[PDB]
Amino acid sequence: GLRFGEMERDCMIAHGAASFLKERLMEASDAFRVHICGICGLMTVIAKLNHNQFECKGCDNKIDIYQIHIPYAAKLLFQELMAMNITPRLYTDRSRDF
Amino acid sequence: RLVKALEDIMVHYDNTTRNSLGNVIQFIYGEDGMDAAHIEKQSLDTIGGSDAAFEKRYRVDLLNTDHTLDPSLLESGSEILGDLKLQVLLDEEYKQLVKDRKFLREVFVDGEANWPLPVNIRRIIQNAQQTFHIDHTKPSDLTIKDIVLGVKDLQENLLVLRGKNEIIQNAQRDAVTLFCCLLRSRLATRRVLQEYRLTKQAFDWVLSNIEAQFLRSVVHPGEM
Amino acid sequence: YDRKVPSPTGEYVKEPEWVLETDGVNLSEVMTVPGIDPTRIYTNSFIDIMEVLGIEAGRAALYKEVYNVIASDGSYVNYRHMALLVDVMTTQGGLTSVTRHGFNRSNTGALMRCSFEETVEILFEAGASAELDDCRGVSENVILGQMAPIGTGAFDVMIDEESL
Amino acid sequence: QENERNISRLWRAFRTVKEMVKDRGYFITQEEVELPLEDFKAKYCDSMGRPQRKMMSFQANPTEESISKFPDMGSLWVEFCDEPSVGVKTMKTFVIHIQEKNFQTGIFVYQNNITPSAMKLVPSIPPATIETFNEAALVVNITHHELVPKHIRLSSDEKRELLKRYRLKESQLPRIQRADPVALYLGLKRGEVVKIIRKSETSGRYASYRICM
Amino acid sequence: KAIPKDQRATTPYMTKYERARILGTRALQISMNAPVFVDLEGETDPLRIAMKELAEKKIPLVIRRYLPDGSFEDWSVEELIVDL
Amino acid sequence: QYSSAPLRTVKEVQFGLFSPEEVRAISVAKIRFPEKIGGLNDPRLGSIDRNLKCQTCQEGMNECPGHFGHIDLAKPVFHVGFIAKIKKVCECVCMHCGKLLLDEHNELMRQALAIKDSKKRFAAIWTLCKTKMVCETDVPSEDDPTQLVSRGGCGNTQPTIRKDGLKLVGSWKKEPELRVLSTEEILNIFKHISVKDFTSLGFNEVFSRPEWMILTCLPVPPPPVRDDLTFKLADILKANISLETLEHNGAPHHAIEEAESLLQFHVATYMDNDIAGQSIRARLKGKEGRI
Ligand SMILES: [Zn+2]
Ligand SMILES: [Zn+2]
Ligand SMILES: [Zn+2]
Repeated sequence: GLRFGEMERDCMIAHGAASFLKERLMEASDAFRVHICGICGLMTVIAKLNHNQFECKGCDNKIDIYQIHIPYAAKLLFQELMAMNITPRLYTDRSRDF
Repeated sequence: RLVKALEDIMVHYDNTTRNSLGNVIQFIYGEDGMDAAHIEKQSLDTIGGSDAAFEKRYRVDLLNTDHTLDPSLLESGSEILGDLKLQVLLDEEYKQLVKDRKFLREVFVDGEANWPLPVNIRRIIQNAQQTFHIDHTKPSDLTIKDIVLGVKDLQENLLVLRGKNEIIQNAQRDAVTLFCCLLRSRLATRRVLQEYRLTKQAFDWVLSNIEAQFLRSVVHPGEM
Repeated sequence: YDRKVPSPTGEYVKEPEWVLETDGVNLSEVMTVPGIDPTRIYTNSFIDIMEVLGIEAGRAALYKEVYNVIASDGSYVNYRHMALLVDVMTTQGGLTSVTRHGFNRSNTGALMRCSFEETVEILFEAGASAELDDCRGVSENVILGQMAPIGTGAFDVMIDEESL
Repeated sequence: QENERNISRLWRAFRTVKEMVKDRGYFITQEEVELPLEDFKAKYCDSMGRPQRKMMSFQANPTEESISKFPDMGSLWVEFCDEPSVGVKTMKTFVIHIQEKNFQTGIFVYQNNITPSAMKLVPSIPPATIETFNEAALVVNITHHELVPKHIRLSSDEKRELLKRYRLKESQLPRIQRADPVALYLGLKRGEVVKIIRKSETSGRYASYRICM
Repeated sequence: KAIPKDQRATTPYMTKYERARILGTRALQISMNAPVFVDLEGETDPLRIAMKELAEKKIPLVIRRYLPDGSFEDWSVEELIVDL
Repeated sequence: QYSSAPLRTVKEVQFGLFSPEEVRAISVAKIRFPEKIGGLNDPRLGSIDRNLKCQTCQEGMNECPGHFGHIDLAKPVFHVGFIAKIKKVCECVCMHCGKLLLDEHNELMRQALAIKDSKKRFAAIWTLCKTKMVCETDVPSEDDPTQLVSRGGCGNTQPTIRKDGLKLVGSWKKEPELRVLSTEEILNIFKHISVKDFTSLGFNEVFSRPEWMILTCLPVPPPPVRDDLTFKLADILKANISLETLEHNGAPHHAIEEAESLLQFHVATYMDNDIAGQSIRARLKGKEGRI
C-alpha cells in the first residue's frame, strides 16, 4: 500500500476535492507554453513574440489565437498523434458551432 | 463496475443531474433536489389511523359549539365562534388535509408513514417550546389567520428551483409536494394551538427556521 | 401473505390473501389468465417486465430488485443512490448493463487512462470517427494539467471590479 | 367448451382497444368501454355461438378537447379480421380501405399473425400510418398496471417549451424505444416526447420525459 | 454566453465547493504576501485570515457558474449568501 | 517571456484525420533530400545549435515547439492503423461507383441506419452489406414486389476481399478471379462516396473523410520528437524516391509494384511495428505506457 490508486481517486472525486486531485495526479513534466489557432485547434502557430506576430498559415490567422499551459508530455503525445496523421484539436470553447 | 458507470454524473446549477455528454439522467436530483445527508425519517401523520381520528385531530369548525377551538387554546377563542369568513379559511385547510391523506395513501399504498424527509419539524417545535419557555396553561396569542396564512406563505418559500417560467415552477411544486404534506399536517391549526401551544412569537420562529433548514438541505451544484 | 389495507373505518388492517409463487417465467401469457389480478402480477425478471410492461415499469422493477438485494442483509441505503443507478441503466430506453459492457468506453474520452497496451487503437478510431472529447474527466484533465470540472472545479473564479 | 371463454378474450381485448383509443384522445363513451360480456355476445355474435370479428371493426374521431392541442389528429379505423392468419390479399383490402376513405390512422388487430409479405404492405400510404396488434397482447391493458406510470404525449408545442427551458438538445433527453409496449399503446412516433408523471417516495410526484427513438 | 444580473435562476446561496475554492484561492494569495483587506485581530494563518475576509464580505472575487449548455451566470462573493 | 495571446484551458478536444491538403497547408518544409540541408532538420522546422533562427519564431531549443514537416509520397499508401477499417468500408460501398450496397429500400438497413452510435451503426451496416455481392440497380418497393424501384445505376459484381499482410485482395464472379486491390482504386472509390454515405458510416465530412485513411502526404514530426524516427523517415524517403525514379524513366509494372510495397512497408512500420517484418505507436508504448 501507501499508494494513491483508482479507489482513492474515486473518494476524492466524491468529496468534490478537484484541486487536490490535480495536485496529486499531475507529474513532473514542465508546464510548457504552446500557442494555438482558434479555428483549427492545432499547435501550428508561429509566434514572433518580440514582434507581436502570430501566424497560422492554412487558416489565414493572426488575430484568432490563444495560449495554454500543458505538461510537455502532452505537447509530445499530441505531436506524435499528428505524426500518425491524427488531428488532436484543442479548443478553449465548450459550446461548439451548434 | 459501479463507480465506472456513474463516475461522471454530477449535479449542475440547474439542479439537474447529468453525465459528461450533458444528457439528463434525472431532471432534479433524487427527484427532490435534496442532499441525502440532510434527510431524516419522519412520520407523515395524515396517512394513518381511522377517519374519526383524522377529523378529531385536524377538524376546526368555528361554526359548531363542539368542534371549535376552545377559547382557552386561543386568546381570540370566544370571539371567533361563528365567524364565517375565518371558517372559509379553515375549510381550505381541512379540504387540503383531506386531499393530502388521499394522495399519500396512493404513494404509500402500504400505509407506511415514516419516510426520510428534510427538516425535522418535530424537533424545531420542541426547541421553540423550550426556547420561549412556553407554558401550556395560558391561551395562545395566535390568530387563525396567523397560522393558516403563515403556513401557506412558508410553502411558497421552500425553494429548490428558481426559473421564472411555467415549466420550472411546476417542477418546483412537484419537488416540494411530499414535504409540504408533512408541513401542513404538522402546522394544521388545531395541532399548533391544542397540541404545540405555540405563541405568535414561537410560531413565527418555527416558520423561519424551517425555511432556513430547508434551503440548507438542498444539494449543491458540483456534487459528484 | 398479510396485506395492509384500509378498513372501512379508515385504519389499516391486515387482510391475508392467497398468492402463487412460480418457478419459471412467462409474464405475457400468465398475465392474461382469468381469475388473477393482472394489475398486480410481478416477477423478479425485470427484463420480462420491461418487454411486456415497458421501460418505465422495467425501471421500477429494477429498483425493487436492487433494493431487495440490499435489504436482504438488513442494510439500508437512501433511495436516490439506487434510484440513480436504475436511471442510468434505463436512460436509453432499454436495460443497459453496468458490469463493463464496452471494451472501449461506457462514457470516457480517448484521453482518460490509456486502456490496453494499444491505446493507439482507441485513438485511431476516435480520429476516424471524429470523436469529440468533452474534457470533464479527472484523467483527461490531468494529462492537460488542468483541474477537472467537478465539485470544487465546476465553476471559474475571477477578479471582481465592483468592490469599493 | 373453449369458444365460451375464447369469446371473453376477444371481448377483453376489444375493451383494451376502446380504452387504448380513448387514451389516445378519441371520443369514446366510458359506457361502451364497459360493454358487459353477455351484451358483446349478442351485439356481435351470429346464431351458433361464434364471434364475428368483421362486425367489431369501427371508426373513431378526435375530441374537441383533443384537437385543441393536436389539430392534425385525423380519425382512426380499428379493424378485426376473421382470418386467423392474414395474407397480402387480405391486408391490401385493408391498406386500401384506410387510404381510400382518407383515414390518418389504421389499427389492425389480427389473431395469430400476419404474412411477412402483408407485413411489408404496411408502410405504403404516407403520411397515414398503420399499426398492428395481436389480440393476445390486448386481452390485458398493460397501462392499467401497478408499475406503469402515466405517459402523456406532448404536443410539438409543449415539446419546444420543454427543450427550451431545460435548454437541451433532443439527444440529451431520456429515451423510449418505438416498440416499447407503452409507446405502441399511445401510438408514439419517432421524435415525439412523453411526459411521465410518477409517484415518488422522495417528493410527491416527479415528472420525467422520454423522447421516442 | 452570459446572463443578465436579472434572470439568474441559480442559487442566491454559496455552494460548499465555492466556499472551499474561494477560501483556498484567497488563502494562497495571503500566503504569498498579497495585500489583505481586513484587520488581523491576531490571525497569522492565511486560511484563517481568508475566512475572516469572507465573513466580512471583503473578498473581491466573482464566481462564474456554467450551465450544461455553455451559458453562464455571474455572482460576486459579495452577493452570495453564506449559510452552510 | 510574454505573449499578447490570451491564456486559457482546453475545454474540448476534437479528434479527427489529417487530410493531405491540411498536412501541406500547415507544414513548413517540403523535405526532399533524405539526408543543415533544406531536405531534413532545418528547411524551417525546429532548429539546433542554440540558434534562435527557426522561422522568425526565434526563441530557442526550449521555447520552440517543434514545427511540422511536409513530404509527398510517389504513390498513395494505406495507413497501418486503418487497413481493417479500409477493408470494411470496401465491403459496404460498391467497388466501382462508390455507392452503399444497401439503401433505405431495405427494411433491415433502415433499422441499422437509425442507430446513433457511429461505432454500432457502422458495425450494423457492415454486417448487412458484406453479404450483397452486386450493386443492385432495381429493388422491390414497400408495395408490390411486382413493382421495382431504381437506384444507383451500376450493376457490377462485388468482390470478396481478404487481407494478406499490407495488401487487400479481391475475388469476383457472376471459377473466380483474383486481382489485388491497388491503393489508387480504393483512394478513388472512397472519394466517390457521398457525404450522406460516409456519414451514415462513422465518418465526419469535415474532420474525418474516409479518403484520408489513405496516406498521400505524410507529416514529418519536428526535431523535439524525432534520431531513429529520422532514420525510418530517411528510408521512407529513399523508397519513395527510388519509386519516382521508375516513372520519370518509365519501368516494368512489377518493378513499380515492388517499390510501392516497399514504401508501404516503411510508412507502415514507421507508425506501427507489427507486420511482415520489423515507431510512433511504439514511441507511445513508452509515452502511452509511461503516462
Ligand atoms: Zn489554424
Ligand atoms: Zn521554433
Ligand atoms: Zn455500383
